[PDB]
Amino acid sequence: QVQLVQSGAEVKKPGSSVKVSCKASGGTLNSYEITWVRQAPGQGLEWMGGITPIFETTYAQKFQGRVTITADESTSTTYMELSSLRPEDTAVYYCARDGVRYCGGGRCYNWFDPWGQGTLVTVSSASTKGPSVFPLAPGGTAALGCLVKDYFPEPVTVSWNSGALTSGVHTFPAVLQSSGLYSLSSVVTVPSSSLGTQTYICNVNHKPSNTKVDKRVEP
Amino acid sequence: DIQMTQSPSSLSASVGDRVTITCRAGQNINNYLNWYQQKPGKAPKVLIYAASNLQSGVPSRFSGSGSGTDFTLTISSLQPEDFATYYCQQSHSTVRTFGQGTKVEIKRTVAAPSVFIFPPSDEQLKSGTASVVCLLNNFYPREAKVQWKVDNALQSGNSQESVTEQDSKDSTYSLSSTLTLSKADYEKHKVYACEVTHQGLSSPVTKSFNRGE
Repeated sequence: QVQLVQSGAEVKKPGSSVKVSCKASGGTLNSYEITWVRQAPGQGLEWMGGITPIFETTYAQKFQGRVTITADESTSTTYMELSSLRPEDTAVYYCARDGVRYCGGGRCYNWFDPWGQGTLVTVSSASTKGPSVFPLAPGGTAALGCLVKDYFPEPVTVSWNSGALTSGVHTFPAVLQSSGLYSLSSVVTVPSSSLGTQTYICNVNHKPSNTKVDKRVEP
Repeated sequence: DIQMTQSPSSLSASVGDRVTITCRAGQNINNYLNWYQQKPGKAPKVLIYAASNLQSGVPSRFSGSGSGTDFTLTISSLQPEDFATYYCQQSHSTVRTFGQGTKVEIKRTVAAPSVFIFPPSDEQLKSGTASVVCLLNNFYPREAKVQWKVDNALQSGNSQESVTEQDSKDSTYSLSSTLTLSKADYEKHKVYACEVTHQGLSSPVTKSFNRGE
């Protein structure tokens, strides 16, 4: 099953250009109909443009030439470049395959599947900054967690024990502090009898700053 | 170019209810119409193709109909995991276009929060700042009042909240409240308390600790 993997999140200064990559692997074809869609925070999906298996491009007029999709067949990679960035361009950028998946009634039907994992592009002149990670230390049910403070830009991901612990986890949406930096907590409820026996580690990843931190949370 | 108009922009219904969402195209698009489901933090997933066909693996409570300009997505018996935003998308023209989306929210019975308080870590205090964290876990409805008291002094303007999206299994929310102080100010007081008011609690619940103790 083909899978699409995108480049990581980054902050870009207003006026600059961003280039997001989409790498395909695992399918049977050498090139695909790739489309690009974006989603600004709290907004809908907005289609941007697409490229065919023989590298013909189509762009929504609304972008006014600011979007360019190119292909590198040697690496099975598609690039979307969005130029003259303004803060309204802050959004998750998605690639997807938009291939013909079904024909019936004399017609053929395209749809988006699979999707890339998305790339959050933050348009801002603030600098990247990695997070500090502090523990939220814990009869019946206990709560424990990790406080992930003072990073920029979004996003941060948090897992517990590498993702082996998912039940009872709540990773809160980030909040923008008045310092201009983001903060967030991830918590998990566990049996209180497990404390001091079971190890709990939060894995914090801020790809924009290449920060991968683990924090053991003990009582 | 082909404008899609989706309505309503949001709805809420109880488990088991029938839910209907509408998509209107600005021009005839025959049956070149897809519906996607997007859950929080995820890419959208196709549910319906060619207006009325279920993607394999999708439960049969979903259906679609329409040909021409008017299309509907129907959930015959809403389930908690159906909490999501739904989008229509036309594939008639090479320039693809999306409807604005419909957010589907789940009504459930009242559930009281479990309340937890966390003092700042000794590591954070070395850096000069104290974060005190109050957790409200697995409650419904989302409306809740969280008040910080320091030595029984009601705090104002020094805390921020975060609230999760509805849980895909039990349709509850969780919320955090973070009180942020200087190390200096934090060490001038002893009692740290967050007090919680919620429809599922007969009287407010207070969790507190004493600095150091």
